[PDB]
Amino acid sequence: IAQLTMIAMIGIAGPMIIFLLAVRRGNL
Amino acid sequence: GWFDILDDWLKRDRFVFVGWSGILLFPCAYLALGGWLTGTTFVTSWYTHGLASSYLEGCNFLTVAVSTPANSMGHSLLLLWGPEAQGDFTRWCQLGGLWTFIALHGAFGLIGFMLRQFEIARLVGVRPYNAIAFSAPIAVFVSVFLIYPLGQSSWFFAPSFGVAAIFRFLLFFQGFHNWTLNPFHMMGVAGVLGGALLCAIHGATVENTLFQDGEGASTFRAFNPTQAEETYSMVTANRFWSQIFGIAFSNKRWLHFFMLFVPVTGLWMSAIGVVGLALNLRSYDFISQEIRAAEDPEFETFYTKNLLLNEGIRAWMAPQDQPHENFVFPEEVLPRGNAL
Amino acid sequence: GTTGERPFSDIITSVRYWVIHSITIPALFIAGWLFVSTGLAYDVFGTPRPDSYYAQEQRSIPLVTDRFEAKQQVETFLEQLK
Amino acid sequence: DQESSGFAWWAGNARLINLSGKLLGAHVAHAGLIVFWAGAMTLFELAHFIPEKPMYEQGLILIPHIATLGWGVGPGGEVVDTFPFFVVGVVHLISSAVLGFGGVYHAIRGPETLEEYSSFFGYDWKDKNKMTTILGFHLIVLGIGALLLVAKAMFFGGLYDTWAPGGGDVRVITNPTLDPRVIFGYLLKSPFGGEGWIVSVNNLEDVVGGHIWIGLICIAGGIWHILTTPFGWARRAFIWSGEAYLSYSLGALSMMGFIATCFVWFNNTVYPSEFYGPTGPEASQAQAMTFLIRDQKLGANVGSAQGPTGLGKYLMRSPTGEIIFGGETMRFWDFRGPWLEPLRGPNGLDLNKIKNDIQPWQERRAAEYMTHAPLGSLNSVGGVATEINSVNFVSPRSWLATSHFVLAFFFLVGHLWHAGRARAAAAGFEKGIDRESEPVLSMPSLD
Amino acid sequence: SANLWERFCNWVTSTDNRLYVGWFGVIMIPTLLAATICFVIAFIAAPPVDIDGIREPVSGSLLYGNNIITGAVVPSSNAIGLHFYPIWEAASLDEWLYNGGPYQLIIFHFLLGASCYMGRQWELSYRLGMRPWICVAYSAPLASAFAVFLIYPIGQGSFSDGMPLGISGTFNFMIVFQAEHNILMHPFHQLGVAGVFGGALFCAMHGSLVTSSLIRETTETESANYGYKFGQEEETYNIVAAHGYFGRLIFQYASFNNSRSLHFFLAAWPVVGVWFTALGISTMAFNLNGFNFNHSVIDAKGNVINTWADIINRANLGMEVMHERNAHNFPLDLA
Amino acid sequence: RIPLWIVATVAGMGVIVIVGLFFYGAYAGLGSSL
Amino acid sequence: METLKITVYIVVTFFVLLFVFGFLSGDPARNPKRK
Amino acid sequence: MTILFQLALAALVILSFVMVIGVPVAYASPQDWDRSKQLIFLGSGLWIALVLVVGVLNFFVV
Amino acid sequence: KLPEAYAIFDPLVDVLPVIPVLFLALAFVWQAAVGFR
Ligand code: CLA
Ligand code: CLA
Ligand code: CLA
Ligand code: CLA
Ligand code: CLA
Ligand SMILES: CC1=C(/C=C/C(C)=C/C=C/C(C)=C/C=C/C=C(C)/C=C/C=C(C)/C=C/C2=C(C)CCCC2(C)C)C(C)(C)CCC1
Ligand SMILES: CC1=C(\C=C/C(C)=C/C=C/C(C)=C/C=C/C=C(C)/C=C/C=C(C)/C=C/C2=C(C)CCCC2(C)C)C(C)(C)CCC1
Ligand SMILES: [Cl-]
Ligand SMILES: [Fe+2]
Repeated sequence: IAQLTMIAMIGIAGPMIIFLLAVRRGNL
Repeated sequence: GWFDILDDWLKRDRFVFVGWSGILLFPCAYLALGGWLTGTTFVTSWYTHGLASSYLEGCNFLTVAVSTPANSMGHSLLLLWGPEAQGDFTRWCQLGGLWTFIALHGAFGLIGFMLRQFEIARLVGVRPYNAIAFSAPIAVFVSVFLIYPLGQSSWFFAPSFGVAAIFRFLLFFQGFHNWTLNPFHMMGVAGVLGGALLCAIHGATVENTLFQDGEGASTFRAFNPTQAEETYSMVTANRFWSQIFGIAFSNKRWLHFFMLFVPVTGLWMSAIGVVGLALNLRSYDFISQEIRAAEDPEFETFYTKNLLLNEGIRAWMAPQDQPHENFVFPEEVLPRGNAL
Repeated sequence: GTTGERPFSDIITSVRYWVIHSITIPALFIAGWLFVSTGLAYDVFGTPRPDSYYAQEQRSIPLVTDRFEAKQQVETFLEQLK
Repeated sequence: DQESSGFAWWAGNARLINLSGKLLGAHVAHAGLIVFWAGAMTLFELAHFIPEKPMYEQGLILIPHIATLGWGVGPGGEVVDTFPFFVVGVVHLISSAVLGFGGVYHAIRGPETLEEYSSFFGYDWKDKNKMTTILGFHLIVLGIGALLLVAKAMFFGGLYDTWAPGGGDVRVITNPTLDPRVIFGYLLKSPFGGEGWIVSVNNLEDVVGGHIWIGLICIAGGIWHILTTPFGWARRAFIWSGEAYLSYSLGALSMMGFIATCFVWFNNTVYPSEFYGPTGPEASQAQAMTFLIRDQKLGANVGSAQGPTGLGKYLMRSPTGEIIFGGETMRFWDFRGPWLEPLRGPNGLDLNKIKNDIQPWQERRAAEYMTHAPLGSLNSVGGVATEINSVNFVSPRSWLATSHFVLAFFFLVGHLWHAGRARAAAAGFEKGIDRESEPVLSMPSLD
Repeated sequence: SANLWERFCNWVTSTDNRLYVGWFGVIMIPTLLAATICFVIAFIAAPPVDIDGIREPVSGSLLYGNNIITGAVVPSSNAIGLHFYPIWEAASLDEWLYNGGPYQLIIFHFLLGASCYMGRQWELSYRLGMRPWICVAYSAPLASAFAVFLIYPIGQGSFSDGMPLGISGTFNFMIVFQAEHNILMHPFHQLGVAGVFGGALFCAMHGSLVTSSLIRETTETESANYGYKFGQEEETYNIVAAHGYFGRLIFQYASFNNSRSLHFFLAAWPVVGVWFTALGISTMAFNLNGFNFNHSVIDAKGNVINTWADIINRANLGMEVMHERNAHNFPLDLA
Repeated sequence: RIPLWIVATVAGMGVIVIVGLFFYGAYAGLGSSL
Repeated sequence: METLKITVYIVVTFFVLLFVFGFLSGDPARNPKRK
Repeated sequence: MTILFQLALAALVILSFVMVIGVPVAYASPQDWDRSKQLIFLGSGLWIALVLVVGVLNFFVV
Repeated sequence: KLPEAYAIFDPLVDVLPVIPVLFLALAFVWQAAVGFR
């Protein structure tokens, strides 16, 4: 019905795995 | 004196330079752009062309448009408070008042804008060749969206503001005016097509004849924003083309003036052609051709072929393209080849 | 290379901006939405609703045929439940 | 390690031209994206796949690739078991994670260079031996692969043969054409109308057969390169650099991209009209068939029917005398196909077979293919640009052919671009003309 | 003799030739001379060509009743399709001129040479120590000729469907195309006109900006052009005054100040745009046409509410229904 | 202070979302054909 | 007519050879500097 | 068996999701990948078993 | 369709295909974060 739930997470996943790096500051 | 103070303020160097011109430019330019964006999503063309023309009705960015007024309106300026709309806004919309709105407003917006160029040039103390150039786009707008329909029965036959609504304007001119066969239109394309060549060719010629002024590969940073030496080898460029094409520039001042001339002259010619299409004084046929085609049934050129394509365009389109004529073309009168 | 205006970059980054615009931006949005969803837009622009192009039986178009008495003629077109 | 004092941001990946290690991560992470797609797409296709309905009417382009290899299908391209589809899809999808792992690893953890962390894997672009050798490895990997097909066809099940004697069906090829005169004959075939070059393959024996030759010839060259160095000319002819090598492979893909476009558009054999749609010529042929069939039932003598031009409404002659279908369809008289062949005689379409040997399965085949020609719009509205909305369809043959021409093209530009840079890089002026020593200024005036 | 062939190669490749006959040139120069010579003779004296393979010859040469605007070199017969039709494939020239033989001889030689012309546009750049890529700009106009003279015919199954070699003959190619593919409603074509319109626009932009910001070195009654000498060290215009004006016309950051970034854009725009237009004709050569919004918006009862998209369809039907009068025998146009 | 690169990638997806809603609307709205 | 075929073929072979044996002749060498 | 299958398969999804976001930030910030070289290893190893679980277990549900 | 069991994942598989594109995108998120070096 609304698998937009899926997209959303796997979508914010990409920027997350670099955001956490802006926090843990290192290797970008 | 207040004047010089009014001046002072206007000609102040802001982010978005206003200027005296701006008093004309910005009001119109915004209303023009606004009216389109308005009609594009909200106003319909039902009562005008029996057509859905806005997002609100289901049209997409391609099929949307601000359609011309009815043919009944004639060349009426269609003022919101004129005899037609009678101050009423909703009616105005349904009678295609938004067309003459966008048209006339945008028209002044182009006057203002050229004035701006003229005004800003003066201040900055540079030559107005940016203004001369911009005469070409004016001529086009003036001749096509004003002069043309002014020669026809009404605004209804002016190009409607929209993507698709412009494609039919093209197809129409082919079918009815055989516009592609017009000497002036040809010059037109020769200028735009040839102008889009100079653009490309000169750009590429420069980027690949550059001197090395840096140690990087991305030579973009290697540029001196503060003049001095030529950033590209004008002498090398000359020899290149002189050996691959046989002819080559050798006077950047001329090469650049040429780039102004070609596309501006082109658009001007294409305008004249349309100014003639207003009176229907088209370049439809070649008399010598028709006479031989009449007497001799085996004579066939790519020209004769085309005219038949026009016949089909006119016969099959006219009904829903010119509603005010209440056309009724029985299936048997409709020109058609075999099988198709 | 500069003028009085406060460098966009700073503003688009100022927490103040978002504290303002997180309210303002969606506000305008929900407004325009309602403009359509409440059917108001249809009346502001005389645009036909999906069930208002033709009368039930009629298949003719309400083409305005004369300038001066157009408005009057248009009104009559709405009459036949069009 | 690498930043603006390397290349510009938008040319970032060129900063990896000399970092073997990281440049491996890319290739291993990338190769994951391809596997990921293949897998994730197959499952997407199957998820929407409707068994009792043509594949070409469902926007499939992977499931029909599997079907061709004889998997999940039977008589006339009838779908029997959807498991092989699900398998191939999930397997890939998994391997994408494995590869993706390695990719990410080699590009952000592992050695940034290889040369030291193992001299076997590390490499030097100008190292003509390492290059010819790595190339030699890959020439073998590809060679085994070519045989991996020959195996599936001869031993593990077969392939879908539309030309099947009893009518299209999965058949085990146990007689590959190995005769070089025939095999390599194809390469000496014209690429124009009639003689169609490679795209003219019309039976699985040659396909399987030809692949045997390639598999061997390829591995043979794989060993030769392991055990050698480029000769003399081979060195004084080419440019030896990281870019130059790329370029060579770019033009190579380009060329294969064009060849692929024509294969999916023209070929009937390795691209079964049962899974994909009917070929361009096949559909236009089918129209002639359909109406020759119809009107003949209405009492018309097809053989002597005279059309408007006086050429032959239903049947006419080709430029070399053969009897072919009439109408604009005279341009596709080079079409051959299972459904239409039994009507062909030694002189082309036989007026007697056409007169009383037309079978029902052919009439509806012709009808089917006629109403499913590869004509459609971007927004997927099957038919002529003037058609009405209703039939949502665009032949897989149309999708494939267009996508791959665009790719093939841009790659030829890519080629030119990287080849032009390599030649300037080598000789050393890809960054501007030396202000001091300006070459042109030392040459006599031609004026 | 230092070695004949060694010398030969030194002459060919010589950068001291008035016209750089390159290595690519060795193929170019002959192929282009065949194409031109055959063309000129065809266009002037060639006899009628049965383009549609239906024995209905279309004369397109001057001596046979045509003028510059109508005249053209007619495409090979449809009976020939994609078959190779070299002079030595005809019982006689009479048969060869009737089946549109000249057309193939022309298109093949031209496309061949015009490709080498690109290859040359690299070679000379190499021999002169300048960066390549100029030839990559020329790859766009070439890729079009290819699309219009070879890709579309391959796709459509016949060379008779390629664009004719003439003014009016070209207009025919367009009008019919539109009918069968609805090109105006295709993204690639739109990008094409964007590149072309834009090109001409920018061409005027640059051209004007520069010429208008030239440093004075000329008299009031002396051509402003003389204020430049071939082989100058410094620039001939104030690119900082140029940027100053244009930056105020719109707004600063929406204006170029880097001549290199300017000229890249100047080249990039049209070439990229034309590249897509070429991919349009090459894509629609496989019947993947423009958007079909026919009878999209319909009312609450089911009635069809027309849009400008429909008015376009009528115009298209007219072309469809009237093109190639006697060539169709069946309902659907699948060729 | 909100890091620019986040302002973009958020305003970015936000556009792909609205423009994507439009594309969905093309197979459901009035602009449909059904 | 069968002759013309032969002649053309010869003629085209000539130029096509001149072309291959051309770039083969150490073409990278031919240029301003590094070679 | 069925729910048992849906557990392994669904968990295998969340592990991947976690694994996919994990491994990057891991090799990324060198604040360890020595203590996490332990976590990642367990994630990698576990995953494989899971796939094999869902693998063999598939033939019993479907 | 997807084998009876996996049906619960039908919605999931519906989005999987588009993922590759995201990577090409992500590379830009990164560069933006690292202030386009
Ligand atoms: C493009 C393929 C490729 C290549 C060329 C390399 C190359 C390398 N990797 Mg590696 N790697 C890859 C993919 C690849 N990897 C993938 C996909 C992963 C994820 C699983 C890894 C994970 C990985 C790790 C974790 C490490 C390396 C390391 C290394 C380096 C040391 C060599 C070594 O590991 O020996 C390994 C020993 C072998 C020679 C045996 C391999 C034999 C396997 C089991 C069979 C492969 C079967 C194959 C698919 C089919 C071919 C057969 C066919 C010809 C018939 C080396 C540069 C190491 C390194 O960083 O050191 C500097 C290291 O720690 N890699
Ligand atoms: C300054 C920029 C500007 C300009 C040049 C125009 C120009 C125009 N607008 Mg307009 N407009 C503007 C800004 C501007 N607008 C703005 C900002 C808005 C938003 C509020 C609008 C909203 C708007 C609407 C809603 C409409 C127009 C329309 C029009 C057109 C016809 C209007 C007309 O008849 O004017 C008449 C000209 C005058 C009033 C100028 C008089 C100046 C003299 C010197 C003053 C004398 C006054 C004195 C009492 C007279 C004494 C005489 C005595 C015998 C009685 C015209 C092209 C109409 C149109 O588009 O129809 C198709 C229309 O419906 N405009
Ligand atoms: C095919 C896609 C691709 C690939 C494989 C690479 C690969 C690479 N690029 Mg790159 N790049 C790409 C596209 C790609 N690029 C594009 C389109 C651009 C233009 C925007 C660039 C622009 C660019 C620049 C400007 C630079 C690189 C650099 C690099 C290299 C170092 C990686 C890095 O800096 O880590 C940085 C690490 C992070 C910030 C973490 C990123 C998140 C990871 C990598 C993704 C995880 C994938 C997935 C979600 C997790 C799977 C886990 C699962 C298996 C368990 C690396 C080899 C750099 C280089 O030159 O090397 C020194 C460099 O300077 N690239
Ligand atoms: C290139 C190979 C390829 C091919 C031939 C196909 C073919 C097909 N796909 Mg597909 N697909 C591909 C790759 C491919 N895909 C990839 C890589 C993905 C992952 C994103 C997908 C994801 C995907 C999905 C999710 C779906 C399909 C579907 C389909 C089918 C319907 C086609 C469709 O409706 O098109 C319509 C698409 C277009 C009109 C978009 C055209 C985009 C062009 C290429 C953009 C060009 C602009 C240019 C690049 C700008 C650059 C210029 C700038 C630099 C200046 C069709 C068989 C659908 C299906 O199966 O349903 C039946 C479906 O739902 N595909
Ligand atoms: C695709 C993988 C591959 C690659 C990249 C290479 C690459 C290379 N090989 Mg090679 N090779 C391969 C596979 C491969 N080989 C295989 C499978 C075999 C076994 C048959 C060989 C056998 C082989 C030998 C015996 C030799 C090489 C050599 C070479 C090197 C120089 C070749 C060269 O100068 O060509 C340029 C060739 C020309 C100047 C002739 C051009 C004329 C062509 C062939 C015809 C026109 C092409 C036409 C456009 C295509 C139409 C199709 C046609 C059939 C009608 C080069 C590094 C040479 C070398 O240096 O040894 C180390 C060498 O002696 N290879
Ligand atoms: C989940 C899951 C999975 C998978 C996963 C993966 C593998 C993922 C990936 C993912 C990804 C990989 C994602 C990404 C995303 C991205 C994004 C979302 C982006 C965005 C961007 C943007 C928005 C941009 C912006 C900008 C602009 C626009 C301008 C310029 C600047 C910038 C760049 C900033 C599996 C299968 C296991 C199973 C199921 C679950
Ligand atoms: C280097 C780099 C990069 C790149 C990266 C990449 C390219 C990566 C890749 C990656 C990858 C390549 C990944 C993959 C993944 C995968 C996965 C993770 C998988 C999963 C699977 C699963 C999960 C399974 C299964 C299933 C089934 C069987 C059915 C049901 C459903 C499911 C799905 C569950 C970038 C650009 C970013 C940036 C720069 C750096
Ligand atoms: Cl015609
Ligand atoms: Fe310039």
